[PDB]
Amino acid sequence: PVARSWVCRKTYVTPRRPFEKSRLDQELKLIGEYGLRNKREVWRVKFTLAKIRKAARELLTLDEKDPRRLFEGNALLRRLVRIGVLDEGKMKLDYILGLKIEDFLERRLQTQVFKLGLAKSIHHARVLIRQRHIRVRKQVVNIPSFIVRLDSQKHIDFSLRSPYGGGRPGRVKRKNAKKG
Amino acid sequence: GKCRGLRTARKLRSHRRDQKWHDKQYKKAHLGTALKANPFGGASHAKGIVLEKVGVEAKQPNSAIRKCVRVQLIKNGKKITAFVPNDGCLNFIEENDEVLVAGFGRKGHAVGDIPGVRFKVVKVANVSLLALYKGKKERPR
Amino acid sequence: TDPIDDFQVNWNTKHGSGVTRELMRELNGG
Amino acid sequence: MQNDAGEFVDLYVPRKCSASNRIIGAKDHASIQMNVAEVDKVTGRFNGQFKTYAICGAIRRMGESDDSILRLAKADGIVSKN
Amino acid sequence: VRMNVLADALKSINNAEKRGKRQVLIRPCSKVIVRFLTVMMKHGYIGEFEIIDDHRAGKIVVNLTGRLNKCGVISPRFDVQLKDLEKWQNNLLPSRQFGFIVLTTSAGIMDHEEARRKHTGGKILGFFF
Amino acid sequence: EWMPVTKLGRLVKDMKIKSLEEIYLFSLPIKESEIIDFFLGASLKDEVLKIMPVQKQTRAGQRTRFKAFVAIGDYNGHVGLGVKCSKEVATAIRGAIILAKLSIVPVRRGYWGNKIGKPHTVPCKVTGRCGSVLVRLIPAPRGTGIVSAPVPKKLLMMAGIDDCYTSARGCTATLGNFAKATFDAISKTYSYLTPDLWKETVFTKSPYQEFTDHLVKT
Amino acid sequence: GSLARAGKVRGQTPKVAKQEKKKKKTGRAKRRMQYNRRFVNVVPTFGKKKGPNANS
RNA sequence: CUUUAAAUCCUUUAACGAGGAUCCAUUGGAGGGCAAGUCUGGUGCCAGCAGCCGCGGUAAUUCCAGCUCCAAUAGCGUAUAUUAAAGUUGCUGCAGUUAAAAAGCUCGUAGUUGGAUCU
Repeated sequence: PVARSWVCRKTYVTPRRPFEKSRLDQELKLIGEYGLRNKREVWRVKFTLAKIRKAARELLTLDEKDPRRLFEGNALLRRLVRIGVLDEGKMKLDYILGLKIEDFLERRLQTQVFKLGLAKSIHHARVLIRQRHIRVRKQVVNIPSFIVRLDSQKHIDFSLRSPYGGGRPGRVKRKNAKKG
Repeated sequence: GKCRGLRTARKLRSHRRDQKWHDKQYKKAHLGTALKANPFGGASHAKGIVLEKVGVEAKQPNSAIRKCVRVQLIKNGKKITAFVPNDGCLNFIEENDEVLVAGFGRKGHAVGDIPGVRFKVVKVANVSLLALYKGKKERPR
Repeated sequence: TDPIDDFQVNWNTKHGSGVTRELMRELNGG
Repeated sequence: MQNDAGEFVDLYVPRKCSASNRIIGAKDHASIQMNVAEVDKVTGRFNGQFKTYAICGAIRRMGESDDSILRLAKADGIVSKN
Repeated sequence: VRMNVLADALKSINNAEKRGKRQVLIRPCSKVIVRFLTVMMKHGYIGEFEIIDDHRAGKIVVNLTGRLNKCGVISPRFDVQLKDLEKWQNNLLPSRQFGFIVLTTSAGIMDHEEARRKHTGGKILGFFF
Repeated sequence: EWMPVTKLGRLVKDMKIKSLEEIYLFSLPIKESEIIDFFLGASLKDEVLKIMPVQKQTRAGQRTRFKAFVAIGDYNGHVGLGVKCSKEVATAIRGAIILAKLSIVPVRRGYWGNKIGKPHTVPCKVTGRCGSVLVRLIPAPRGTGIVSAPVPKKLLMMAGIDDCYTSARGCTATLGNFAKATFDAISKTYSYLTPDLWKETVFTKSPYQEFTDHLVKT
Repeated sequence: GSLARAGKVRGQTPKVAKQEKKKKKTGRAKRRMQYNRRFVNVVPTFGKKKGPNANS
């Protein structure tokens, strides 16, 4: 007996066919266009979208006045609208099945700091996030996979201690100034 | 045809259970004769002592000498023949030294043009054959 | 070298699979 | 044919056999669409009108196109009762 | 010998409709056959039918309008709950847009949609589409 | 330049047939691939499914021909499959493209569930058969994609099916029978009588009757 | 049938030293380079759709 | 500093810390299945590769290497058990003329299944 917990799950699934040329092309397109590190990030987003589709499909089989369908579908649609993936006017379970993987990849903190103009590119965005140059609201966020919420979208700054934000120019600038 | 009655569950279940024994893989797994006959005895790997170096002739369409070793397993004292996979790797094996042998990849079936050989050497003298082949390690002295 | 020609000649040889792959590359994709 | 917004979403609406009420396929090249001329009530001449009958290839193959066209013409007033 | 007169009736209707015939004869008639036929007809799948009354067991002459793809029986009459109805629909019906599964429930013989409306289950008699 | 040989070709060349659906409605045979080139020639994409060598033994050696299986179709409801055997691979492919154009059939698309938007899947479950290969197409929810083997997937994507479940039985290793069976299953979509197709059919003048004098003066 | 020749070809293969080359990019940069090579560069293409390691 | 029973680890602060940023990514592959070289050198049915088909008997697209390429990536290969693939155990849902298969033929208890009909 221990006071520990052993709850853990995988956040991705590897594809059944390892060398499907079309799938390789689409996954590489996504990686390059969103500045991802590997295929596992694509598969992670694919898996969360797939589980959302599974939940929506399970709920759509139910009666339209089932309290469980109403409650859980409303919760799922609310969670989708809150993260900015689903439009607030498209608040029906059938619009969940129309969602695409690029809708979730557009809400990443990396994509958002590239779109907001804080970075010259998407790879610059990733290296800027991992280097503690970006804060969300008041909190410094280190994780490029941080899914930015709609209310949190408008507060993404350069952090109050970064050379690009507040003061204290970095180690290289200080060394250069000292050397002359 | 087959029976379709609401009270045929015993008939269907029993017929399926009897007919599953004509499945070769099911019978091999559930009869217990194959596990008894298996030199590894259900293990994935086994450690053994090299008795001699034996050269195995490749089957008729091909032509080569497959450099194998006869080994005696420590667990049960059974004598098997194990392929030494890569080239020059028979020079890494001496006589009367301990080798780790695994299956050859067909779950107890011979692989390729190597008759009656279903095992391959993985380690020799507690050093992997891959490390010795690539020069990453040397056999102990 | 035209892969259609290479497939026509060498499809039944040791390089039949390779010429088939090259022919399929040329036939569809551009 | 239709969706929730009400518009018709099919590419086209295929014909149905006038005898069997089965869809006539795009590649049913044995199916026919025969027009039988209407005849003026008093002079017995072609008045420019006709009645159309589509018969599928299967019905023609089983030999029943003749009786089916006869039945349709009789039910259409073209062929005299009795 | 013949069991399941409804199976015979449904197979006869299916075989006649596949030959493109306008009427089909069904013998023997029964209450279950008449109710299944009424369910088929209320959805426009067969048309009018006549019950010939002989003093032993009636016959039915069913007018066929060629809108029927398959009418079939499900033997045995598995008990179906309201949860299992979706799985049965997926198994049997060609689409979620059309096709019906006929059940015998304590509220009568009805299609699966009507059984969902009355919140009842029962035993599966057959299907038609 | 195209010189039509058939009545249908002459009617099509002179802009008397306004759509390919008018040809399908009357189920007229299309004996000229230039008709399809006229109607859809900007959106059709042909894919060589396979080149398969076939050998006939003779007095001295095997005479070898090459059979091209080619799938064609715009991705919006039209698809065809053509097989041509010839001495040279290039002419076999040319003939197979011609034959796939000639065999283009319409594809009926439906909805899995609620009917919002354009049709995305097969209207119902449809089975096609060719030489012990049975291919079953099942409606799928929107966004599923084609859950199938690569060979039927090519033809289903070319037919404008966005999402569909697939079952297959038999020797699907024979690519020709697999492709022909899925083409049959696709072409059976418009032959299936669904209750929305119960409305009585309003008969129209056939192209040969409507534009008769045009052909008479020719 | 003798074990005298057991490392023949590997023993008699002339030894060639590996050449020194700059390090390969790793992680996101390697994927960026692959994406750029396959979807932003078109000059290597000539219409034949040749492979990426073609030698003829 | 903080943490903690006391520590450690995270977190926080300061100092030093990157150019071949040498502060160097690997594991398996490149005939097909299956993504990616009938490029070069060696070997010459040998050595070996090869899950399978197959490769090697003097241009080896397959072995041993160099180069190049691709697959996943702080991971990747191998053995074995097992699941899906297997509608190759089939209740859903398989077969049984000729591919494996219907008892030589009847009777027959259990088992299974049983015609219409009562508002």
